[PDB]
Amino acid sequence: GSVDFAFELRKAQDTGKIVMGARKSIQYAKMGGAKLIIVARNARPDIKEDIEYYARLSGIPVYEFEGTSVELGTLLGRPHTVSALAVVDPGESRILALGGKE
Repeated sequence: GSVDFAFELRKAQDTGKIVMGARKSIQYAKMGGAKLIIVARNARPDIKEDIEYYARLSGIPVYEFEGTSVELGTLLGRPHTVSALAVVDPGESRILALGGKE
């Protein structure tokens, strides 16, 4: 329902904690220390399938971002292309409403 997403990411990184990176998102999904993991649809197939498969069995919901790694990186505040990010603490932001189970 016209989910902004931008305000939720900046509020989650300022109040809570956000772990940006393709390889770091797999390590957090392996042990099970993340609330919500967001993956970019324009990222690599092996990166998206490894994070989704490892997050499914551990018990962490995944949200497919409606855009690209360039827009996700520019939106978070980093000049590099972000393929995947692991949200450990939501805090004040309503990031769990975008794809945190229904």
